[PDB]
Amino acid sequence: ATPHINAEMGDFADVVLMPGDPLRAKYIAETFLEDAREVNNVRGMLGFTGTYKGRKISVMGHGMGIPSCSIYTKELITDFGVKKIIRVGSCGAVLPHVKLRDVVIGMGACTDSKVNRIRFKDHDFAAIADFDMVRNAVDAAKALGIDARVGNLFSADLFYSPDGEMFDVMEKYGILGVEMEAAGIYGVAAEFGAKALTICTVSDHIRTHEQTTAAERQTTFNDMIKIALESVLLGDK
Amino acid sequence: ATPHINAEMGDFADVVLMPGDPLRAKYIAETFLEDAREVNNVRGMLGFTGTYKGRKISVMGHGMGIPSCSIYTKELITDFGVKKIIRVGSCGAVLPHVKLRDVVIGMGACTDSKVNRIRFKDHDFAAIADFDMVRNAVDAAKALGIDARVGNLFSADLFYSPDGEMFDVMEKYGILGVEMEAAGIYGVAAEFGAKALTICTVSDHIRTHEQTTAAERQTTFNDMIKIALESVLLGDK
Amino acid sequence: ATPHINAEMGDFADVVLMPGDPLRAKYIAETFLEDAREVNNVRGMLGFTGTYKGRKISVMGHGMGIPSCSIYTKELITDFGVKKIIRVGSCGAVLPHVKLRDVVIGMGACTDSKVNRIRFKDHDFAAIADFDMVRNAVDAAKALGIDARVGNLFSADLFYSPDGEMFDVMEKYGILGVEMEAAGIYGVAAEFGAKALTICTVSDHIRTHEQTTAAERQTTFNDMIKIALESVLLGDK
Amino acid sequence: ATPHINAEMGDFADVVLMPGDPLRAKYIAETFLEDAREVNNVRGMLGFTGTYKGRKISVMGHGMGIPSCSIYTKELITDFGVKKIIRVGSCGAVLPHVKLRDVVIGMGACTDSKVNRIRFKDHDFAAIADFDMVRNAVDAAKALGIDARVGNLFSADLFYSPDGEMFDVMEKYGILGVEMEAAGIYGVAAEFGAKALTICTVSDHIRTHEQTTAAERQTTFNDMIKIALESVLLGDK
Amino acid sequence: ATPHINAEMGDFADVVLMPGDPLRAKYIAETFLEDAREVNNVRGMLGFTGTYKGRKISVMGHGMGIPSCSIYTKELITDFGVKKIIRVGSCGAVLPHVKLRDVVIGMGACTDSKVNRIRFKDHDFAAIADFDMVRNAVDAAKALGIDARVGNLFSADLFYSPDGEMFDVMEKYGILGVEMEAAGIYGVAAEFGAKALTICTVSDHIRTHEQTTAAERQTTFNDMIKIALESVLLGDK
Amino acid sequence: ATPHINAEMGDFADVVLMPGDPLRAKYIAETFLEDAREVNNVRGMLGFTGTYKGRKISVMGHGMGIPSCSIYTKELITDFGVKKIIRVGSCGAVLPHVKLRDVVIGMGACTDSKVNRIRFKDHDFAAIADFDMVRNAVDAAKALGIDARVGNLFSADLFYSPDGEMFDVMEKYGILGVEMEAAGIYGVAAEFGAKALTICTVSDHIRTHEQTTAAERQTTFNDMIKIALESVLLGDK
Ligand SMILES: O=c1[nH]cnc2c1ncn2[C@@H]1O[C@H](CO)[C@@H](O)[C@H]1O
Ligand SMILES: O=c1[nH]cnc2c1ncn2[C@@H]1O[C@H](CO)[C@@H](O)[C@H]1O
Ligand SMILES: O=c1[nH]cnc2c1ncn2[C@@H]1O[C@H](CO)[C@@H](O)[C@H]1O
Ligand SMILES: O=c1[nH]cnc2c1ncn2[C@@H]1O[C@H](CO)[C@@H](O)[C@H]1O
Ligand SMILES: O=c1[nH]cnc2c1ncn2[C@@H]1O[C@H](CO)[C@@H](O)[C@H]1O
Ligand SMILES: O=c1[nH]cnc2c1ncn2[C@@H]1O[C@H](CO)[C@@H](O)[C@H]1O
Repeated sequence: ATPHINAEMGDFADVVLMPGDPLRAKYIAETFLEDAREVNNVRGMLGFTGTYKGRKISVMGHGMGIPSCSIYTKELITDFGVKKIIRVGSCGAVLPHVKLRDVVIGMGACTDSKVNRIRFKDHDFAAIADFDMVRNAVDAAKALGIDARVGNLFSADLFYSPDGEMFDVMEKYGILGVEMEAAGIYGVAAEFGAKALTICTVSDHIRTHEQTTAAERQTTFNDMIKIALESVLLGDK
Repeated sequence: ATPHINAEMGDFADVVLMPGDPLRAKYIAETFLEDAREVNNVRGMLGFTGTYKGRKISVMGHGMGIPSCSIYTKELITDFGVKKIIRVGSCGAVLPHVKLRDVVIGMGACTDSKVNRIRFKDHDFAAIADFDMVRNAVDAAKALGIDARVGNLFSADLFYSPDGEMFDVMEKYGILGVEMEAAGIYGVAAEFGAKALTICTVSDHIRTHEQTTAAERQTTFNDMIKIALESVLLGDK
Repeated sequence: ATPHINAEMGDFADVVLMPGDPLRAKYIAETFLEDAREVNNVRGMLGFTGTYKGRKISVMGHGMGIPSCSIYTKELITDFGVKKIIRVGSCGAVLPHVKLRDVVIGMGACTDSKVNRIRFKDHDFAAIADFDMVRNAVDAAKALGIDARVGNLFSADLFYSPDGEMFDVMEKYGILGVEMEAAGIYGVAAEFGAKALTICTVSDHIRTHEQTTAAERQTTFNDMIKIALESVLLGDK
Repeated sequence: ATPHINAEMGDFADVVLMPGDPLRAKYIAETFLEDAREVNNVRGMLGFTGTYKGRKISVMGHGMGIPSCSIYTKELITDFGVKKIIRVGSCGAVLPHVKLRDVVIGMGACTDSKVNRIRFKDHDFAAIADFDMVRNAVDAAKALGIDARVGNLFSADLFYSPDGEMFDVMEKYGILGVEMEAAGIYGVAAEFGAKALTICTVSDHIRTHEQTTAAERQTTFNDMIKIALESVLLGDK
Repeated sequence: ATPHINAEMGDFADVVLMPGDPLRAKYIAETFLEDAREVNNVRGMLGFTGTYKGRKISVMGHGMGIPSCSIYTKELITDFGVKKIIRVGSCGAVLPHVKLRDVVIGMGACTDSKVNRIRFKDHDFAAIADFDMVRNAVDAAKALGIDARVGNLFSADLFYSPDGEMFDVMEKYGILGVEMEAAGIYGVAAEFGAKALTICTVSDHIRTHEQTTAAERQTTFNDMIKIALESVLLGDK
Repeated sequence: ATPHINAEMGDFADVVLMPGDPLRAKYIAETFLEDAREVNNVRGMLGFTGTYKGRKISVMGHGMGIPSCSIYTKELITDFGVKKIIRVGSCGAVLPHVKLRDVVIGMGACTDSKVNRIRFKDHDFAAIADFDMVRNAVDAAKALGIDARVGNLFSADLFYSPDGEMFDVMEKYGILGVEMEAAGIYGVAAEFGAKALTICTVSDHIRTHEQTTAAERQTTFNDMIKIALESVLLGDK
């Protein structure tokens, strides 16, 4: 057991899906996993392990922010033998051509956090996803008739930033979505030699936004999880 | 309702106690509050509002890390009229004379995060607590026969830092405890003109540690909450 | 003696008051101390020692700026056994709700200097005063019928800043006054294990360039000094 | 023409391969392109245009370092309508599991340069390649019986670094190769809306200073070029 | 032979003139040197050695950018016994009172590059030329009746800067010319123990946008060269 | 009259010598100036005006540290018509081949202060002296038979640095003397449009730990002064 995960080696699959909202974890276990069993409850961060098409898979939330998700991904990798981490969340878009409910894959993750500089002697570390995981997600989405956009994400430390001009800079450089964990997970994966990928759905447009229905949201959410799970099987082949 | 708090103005008291672990929120409501009612459940971050000696009080967790707690404290202050935020958590000590279970009050909070530099044009912002709240907590602790140590805390972005030499630097400068939110809350309070204070109990010694019993832990925890609640009443006088 | 102080162990009290102006120190010794004697004059930085209500006390100027005052405070602490340092100076107001002849107590000090980053491995070090000294001053002021403000000061390296944008920034985050050394003094206090406190009277206000000595300004300056002297008495108890 | 390229719109193809050595560009045009013609010679930076399997293609050197290559790529994109840039060079290995005559594809590029921070408001910008170009190269290499590595490259400003500590840091975080311009090229691609990719063969290995041209090294260099050329063909489809 | 220079100790003189353009080195060899032989052409970076007034002199291009010239100057200093390096390049003017074709002597060089911060523990290293060398150039210029301003140059990493506002900051602080190597050459001279000086010809104006043409280039460029060669002779005496 | 100088336009000459020590200014006035009158003593910062070889000259202390001298040099330049400022101070040696009492001419000044970064958009501003002024000082010195090295000085913010390793970095890069004002005076001269030069007397050795005494101080300090005063006369001719 670790400080935040009361479990033992073997309890988690070597692949873990991680949503931000802790509540989505049991939903994924009930909706997509077979023979699921609870493997964690510390701090209410519910963890599960079951199978998908025979493949062993685990799901557990990471909390909002780089610091929070850095704790969980690190422990999973160093103490539970986890080899692949797939974050499945949501993000806000700054590009006009990026629409609500679009599925985005973060091959890279920009950030305003200082965690990677602290790791990389104050130089620029390109926090990137595992290439094969990226291509797997892309191929899985096409199979499900969904066109995923691949590019850069931006991991913000402040959901409510004091300076809104940064959003224009993000748009100018092609940022596909604004979220809060990707850069942290990518840093952890590199530090402890594991693989990671972040998949997000556009939940809002940080500017001229619109609206979606609850039915629309679950459909998109279930689409993202399907893509993630099928990408794992592709990776296995 | 805000993006992370599904409630309306008036649902929260003007004073909110905030533990890290979301599970501690309902414990405080059941153990210390009268006529408590649920006011939030978004993302499982349970919020409550009741009274203590007739005083209206709310309790809700903030999650681990500066980014997470920055979201909640900001929304509470700008949308629910909250005026005082008291974080009640735990920390690790680097000073030999600081013992397990000691109660520490963070008048100031050092950090390796970039949030305040982003706010203060890349200069040094002294993230500090409200002075009166500090003195109230100190006076409340003495009344309960507890001697609280007042000083600097250090808010780490990485619970598992790559460089352990920073701990010697922290010890050398008198850091009383290592936690992960204080500097963020202090920054938020200053940005939106509210008051904040962080009270922590030493749960471990980042070096030569020992052990505590579960009974010892709850006693200390209940002591900290008592100090926090009584400090509020003192502040009211 | 030291390279900047031509005196010997014993010549100073374990408590030292420090104005920036060497002439202000002579004025203070002359006005409030009994049996005063000059104990230093190197570079014209007059230091005196005498007693206040039978309590042995010293007063010495520290020049302008962090580089200057950090040299003197460091030497007093490591070579003359000084335990407490109380800077008594003036500051410029940035907040509109703060007017001239107002006593400010610096519980914390922000800065644009790099000295504390050089000390704290490029991270954010919260330069704070000693809690007890702050409380003693608050209580002494109250006993004198004075309502002092306790908050953040801003220590600038450039009295003549090349960019006035920072004043709006300071005001936004509640800085009470702008001076030039509190952050440096708090930094050496932490580095060499001593205690310090900065008390200031508002000399001028950026919110309308106005500052003109008078009987009431001089009355307020003397009140600050009485607060400093009376606060050490409370501490002795 | 531009200040560094004495040619006209049309002289270059919408795809440009770029080695660092001007002489390597002449070698490439001569070896793989049909109907090749020199379209630039300013400052000796030879650029050529011809066709590969009937596909119009260009190849031009970009000199050493981010400052140099960023001038050329920028001019090609904004003044010659160039859409894709593929840097074909050499890199030094830092990982032991990576040996000479190894094809590396830079999905991302870390750097110690300040150019991207200057662009991204002092924050972390993840300098990444175009996903499609990466995939096309991976697939072309596979069709040639070559197993290319896809990961992070490190772009250094100093070929002769004043501190060898960074190599251990790079190795720790999995950097595949050390070169001098990939991060700069990815930055201009993002700034001016074009697509780029860096492919490298491992010239030497810091893990034992060894690098000696030979028939098998030259064979591997040609394979890289074939991968570059064949990858653009796949993209065209 | 070094990694980028195919020559042997003795092929270069103890003094070397360096324009960024290889073709300009060739022109200097043919127009000012007697019995000039080619001693290097790796990567097309032409180097020559001959005599001037019976004095052995070398001339070799160094390419564009700090990373490029850092390589060449380092190899010359450590493997070919070169003691003095004189950069003879072009630059852009920011000040209105600096006309095209004017000669500037870089006593100092500001920069936006990080190379010197990496050498100087992230502090401010004033990249300055060798005093005697500067003095020789000023006298040599007077002896030729040519005008030459002595001051600061600014070595930029991006010829196409995304921040035009900085040109206002340069102008404000009296920057004479904008080029791309000086600060790097001075850093190398200091790191490896040699002496350097940069002389520049204002080839354009950042503001007005005038680009060198006519026969103004020849005479003006030949004036820069006459100063360099002659300043060397004065140095010998 | 300015905030820190109680004088009127005309009381100071267009040239001003400035030691950090006020008492040393007094000594210069009495020992080298004819008909020397006191024109300021605010905060004890003694200023004097008299003649040397019939030339009107002023001399005033500036205190220790960049923040202190920045105030005085600025006020002199903008409110008293001062055109040239010559700092005549002491410094510590880092190089073994620099003996006590040696004279150093600061052509450039490195620093660990942030003042120039604040002026230069966080980039590298090479703080350099005025060429002519440096040249005048070198000739004046030769005319007196006194030795004087011309080079870089390092302006430190902390006389008691917590980082001794940096002394190795200074030595490595040829730093001639460690003092505390040069880089600030040069920044001010450039910001407000005046000319400056810093001449120093090696009063100690960071390494060996020797402190100025005997009659070595007098003659050596008088040699520094003779150079400054005389360099001025050469400047006039
Ligand atoms: O617009 C957005 N900005 C920043 N983070 C967002 C946004 N939309 C979704 N998230 C993601 O949701 C949580 C915060 O509500 C974070 O976990 C973040 O990854
Ligand atoms: O030793 C410690 N280091 C860092 N944070 C700690 C420590 N002990 C308690 N916390 C606190 O507990 C959570 C992390 O487990 C964070 O919320 C932090 O504030
Ligand atoms: O407006 C102000 N800005 C900065 N420092 C000030 C101001 N007013 C008073 N001081 C204080 O007075 C001296 C400078 O005159 C400095 O010692 C500083 O602490
Ligand atoms: O070990 C290496 N370190 C840095 N750059 C290298 C290395 N090996 C090849 N290059 C690449 O070759 C040129 C320099 O010779 C640069 O263009 C760089 O990209
Ligand atoms: O306006 C200018 N900005 C930046 N560098 C310049 C400018 N003019 C000449 N150079 C110089 O010429 C090459 C680039 O063409 C670089 O070597 C640089 O030193
Ligand atoms: O070793 C030294 N380190 C730093 N400053 C020095 C040293 N020696 C002389 N000064 C100079 O003297 C004053 C401080 O005593 C400062 O004004 C500084 O410029």
